[PDB]
Amino acid sequence: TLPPERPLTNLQQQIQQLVSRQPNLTAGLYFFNLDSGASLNVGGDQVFPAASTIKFPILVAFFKAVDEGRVTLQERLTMRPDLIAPEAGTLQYQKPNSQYAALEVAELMITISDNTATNMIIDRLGGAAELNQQFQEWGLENTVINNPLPDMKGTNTTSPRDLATLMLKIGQGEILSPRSRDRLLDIMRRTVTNTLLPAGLGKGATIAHKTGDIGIVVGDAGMVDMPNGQRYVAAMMVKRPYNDPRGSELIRQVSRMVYQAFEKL
Ligand SMILES: *C(=O)[C@@H](NC(=O)Cc1ccccc1)[C@@H]1N[C@@H](C(=O)O)C(C)(C)S1
Repeated sequence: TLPPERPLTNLQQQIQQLVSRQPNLTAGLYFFNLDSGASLNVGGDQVFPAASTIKFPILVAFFKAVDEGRVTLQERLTMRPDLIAPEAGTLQYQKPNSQYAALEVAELMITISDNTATNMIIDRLGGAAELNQQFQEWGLENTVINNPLPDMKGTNTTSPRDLATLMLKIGQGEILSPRSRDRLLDIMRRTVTNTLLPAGLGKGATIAHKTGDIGIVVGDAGMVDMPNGQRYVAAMMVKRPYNDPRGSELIRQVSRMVYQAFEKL
């Protein structure tokens, strides 16, 4: 049974003052404590370019198909010329029309944010329209795939609240089977990009999450277990001038602020 949302007004005001004083940054964030109900929403409902954070919803859709016998973990996926994308990933250096186990592809999509792997999954699951429908079914309202990855131009959309609320659902054991849930959380704890939200956590805390960076937007979303027994979900997105370190630093500062507040409470 999940407590009622209970906004920490004072922490929320502090965070609001911190984001608003940064010229040329536009930030949105949502945190929810599963034990206390403590919430923070500073622009958490606003729509952002998703960047790679969209790979987290695609992962859930993947495992949904597995659960429903529509995809198998071991079946061979083809890296067709038309699925090959630049930027992050290792699959792009392999021979065109070589093949990979579906689970290997799904893992690469998340752990190293492989854009080729991602377009292979989007294709395997029936395309952008099909996935968009699924996202709406889960209550994601502004989570929308418009173009293939890496989508440098920022056309694919989501919201901090969408990303956190899906993770809350998964955390509480909704949508996916037990086995698929536990696989997804394992995968999400082995990403190589841990410089945003995890950088604000204290010693011994763990986090399942997924980052995104297209230069003009940086973000991160997932779920934190604190050594005191507490759990919360977290999502933050920042619009910035191209590669501005201040955008990434802001995410660390807000992560730190929230983590420390929950230790006190
Ligand atoms: C998703 O946003 C992806 N971004 C890109 O491919 C563009 C890019 C930007 C900077 C360096 C390399 C590639 C992938 N996800 C982000 C992320 O998870 O933060 C990466 C930087 C890993 S690439």
